Amino acid sequence: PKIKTVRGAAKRFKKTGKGGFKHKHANLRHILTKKATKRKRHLRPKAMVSKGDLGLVIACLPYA
Amino acid sequence: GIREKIKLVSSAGTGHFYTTTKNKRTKPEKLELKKFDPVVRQHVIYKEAK
Amino acid sequence: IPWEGNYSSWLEQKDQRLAQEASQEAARRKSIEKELEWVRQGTKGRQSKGKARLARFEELNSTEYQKRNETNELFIPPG
Amino acid sequence: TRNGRDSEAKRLGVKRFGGESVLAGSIIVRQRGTKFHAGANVGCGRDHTLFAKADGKVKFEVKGPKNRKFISIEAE
Amino acid sequence: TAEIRLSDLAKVEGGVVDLNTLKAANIIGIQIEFAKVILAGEVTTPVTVRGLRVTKGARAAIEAAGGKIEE
RNA sequence: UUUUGUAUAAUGGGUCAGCGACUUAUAUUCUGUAGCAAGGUUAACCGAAUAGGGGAGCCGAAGGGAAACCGAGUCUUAACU
RNA sequence: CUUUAAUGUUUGAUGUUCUAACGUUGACCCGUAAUCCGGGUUGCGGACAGUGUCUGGUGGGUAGUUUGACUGGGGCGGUCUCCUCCUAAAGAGUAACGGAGGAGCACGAAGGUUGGCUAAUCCUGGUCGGACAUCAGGAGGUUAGUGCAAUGGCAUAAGCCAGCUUGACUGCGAGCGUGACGGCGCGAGCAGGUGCGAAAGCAGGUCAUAGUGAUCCGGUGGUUCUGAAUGGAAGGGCCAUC
Ligand SMILES: [Mg+2]
Ligand SMILES: [Mg+2]
Ligand SMILES: [Mg+2]
Ligand SMILES: [Mg+2]
Ligand SMILES: [Mg+2]
Ligand SMILES: [Mg+2]
Ligand SMILES: [Mg+2]
Ligand SMILES: [Mg+2]
Ligand SMILES: [Mg+2]
Ligand SMILES: [Mg+2]
Ligand SMILES: [Mg+2]
Ligand SMILES: [Mg+2]
Ligand SMILES: [Mg+2]
Ligand SMILES: [Mg+2]
Ligand SMILES: [Mg+2]
Ligand SMILES: [Mg+2]
Ligand SMILES: [Mg+2]
Ligand SMILES: [Mg+2]
Ligand SMILES: [Mg+2]
Ligand SMILES: [Mg+2]
Ligand SMILES: [Mg+2]
Repeated sequence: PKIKTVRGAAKRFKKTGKGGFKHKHANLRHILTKKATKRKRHLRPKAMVSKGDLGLVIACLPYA
Repeated sequence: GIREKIKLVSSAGTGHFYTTTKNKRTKPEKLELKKFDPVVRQHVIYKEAK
Repeated sequence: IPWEGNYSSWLEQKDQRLAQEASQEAARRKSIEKELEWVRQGTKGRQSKGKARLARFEELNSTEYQKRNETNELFIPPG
Repeated sequence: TRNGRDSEAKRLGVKRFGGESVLAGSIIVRQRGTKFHAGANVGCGRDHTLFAKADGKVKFEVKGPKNRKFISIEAE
Repeated sequence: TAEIRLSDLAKVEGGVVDLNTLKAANIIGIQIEFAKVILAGEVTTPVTVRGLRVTKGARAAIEAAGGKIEE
């Protein structure tokens, strides 16, 4: 049987040119008024997954 | 807590608004300031809204 | 509250409503005393004490609006 | 027992010491008050943190009529 | 939609490049409707692209060999 | 065997002989080795059939962006030194 | 067009009457040599009762489960996130049901500039007035003050007093600090507009450190980015926000 991908993860990480994964920053969904504009704008661009958590992601998306 | 969120709608007709907290009890008067509107790229007057 | 009739008929219904609300208030007060005594009682061994009962008592601590201005005799300082 | 709570450590202190070559913008000291005042070629943030304003060498000095410690960056 | 390498234009047909003549040489999928020619390979022959969306960089390379890009 | 730690008065075993526990499809990643090499390889199936056909298809040679889209660049942005 | 006053007239409700649906665990006859069942006459009810679908109430009668952790054994008691000091051994970090205190905010000015000013306490004199109110001059030297705990700061004031004000701006960001990660913090400088000042300049909130909550699901504005034959639309996506 082919490995079933974790469908939740395929909605949050996208592969890149070299082999790293790109994800979206958290803390940008709701009650933001207390957050400084500097903090809001620094979370807008998409980030890349760190070193420690890379192992747990390749497990979830074998085919991606 | 007695300060409740308000939004400062713009006055250039575009859809753009800031948000802040205002004491609706001791300041019943509405706010209006001069803020930047990045749609028309000008310093226009921002009036108080819902 | 919509009432169909005249002022004289509606005034009695208004008074009845106030009397019933005061009676229900007193009943709720007495219930709160009775449950507070049980909350403050002991434990009697290694037994329950009823977390569900505690939650019910905590829920029973609600609030109601006293009639905003049942204003009474004003003040006039003679000179 | 009533007490028994505490706050996370804020990790303040001197991050770069004397004679250390820094790059522009690097933090020199994380501060609560102003124990170290801003000399030439350094800044002062809202958190009273002293950040480098030009790459060089860190130099602690005691200039001033009240003997208050100053940090300034030599240009190298 | 599918990419097209520049080098792939040498395996197509007697000169014309088109959606049907691209997929008749197993360069693109059968159900690929749109395509775009990319500066990735090298060409020498005078290929005439029938209808496609060759880029700005690759257009200056097709005509260099002697091609023609019409619609 | 389990433990910080056992001659331990902690566990197991009366003794011999026979049996008794990391395996098997499929899929994916890495390593070694072998074949070809900007190419590599077939599946079902056909077949006097471990040959030979079958290139449907899969991976790779191009990336960026949520997407249209652009393209060795792209996204952000009114625009980037 | 206005009030109503009538007779027709459709519908709705509340009733009374009837017989033909339906009930009969009333009587008689037949199948039949059968207190079952069926059929036929005859009464008694009768559009009720009863059953089917939908629906509100009740329902431990029955069934499926839940009922946290730390803990000088468990239970009872206390506690669970954030800030300040000490323990903490002169970098950073460092435990216990160790020793002491706070937070779940506030402010369209208590924010930004430009001007100006500098406290607590004590003494002498003086109308009501004293131990202490306001005035005068001497010692004084921060024992003062900070919007709210404590520590570190503050005279160039970060404390006090006024003018004009909205930078409590939009897009970015060299480079660093701290985290296992999620994340959090500091930031010169660049571009577009802006306030204060004669300018040099300062301003991307408040002397700093607490004043908080991921994801999912959904709500409200903007944007043809997408739109399942095509044109639209619904629904998604992106930005702002709840
Ligand atoms: Mg959103
Ligand atoms: Mg093919
Ligand atoms: Mg061991
Ligand atoms: Mg033991
Ligand atoms: Mg021994
Ligand atoms: Mg033994
Ligand atoms: Mg023995
Ligand atoms: Mg045992
Ligand atoms: Mg034994
Ligand atoms: Mg691509
Ligand atoms: Mg039960
Ligand atoms: Mg079960
Ligand atoms: Mg326990
Ligand atoms: Mg030490
Ligand atoms: Mg230390
Ligand atoms: Mg202030
Ligand atoms: Mg000043
Ligand atoms: Mg100030
Ligand atoms: Mg403060
Ligand atoms: Mg359509
Ligand atoms: Mg939408």
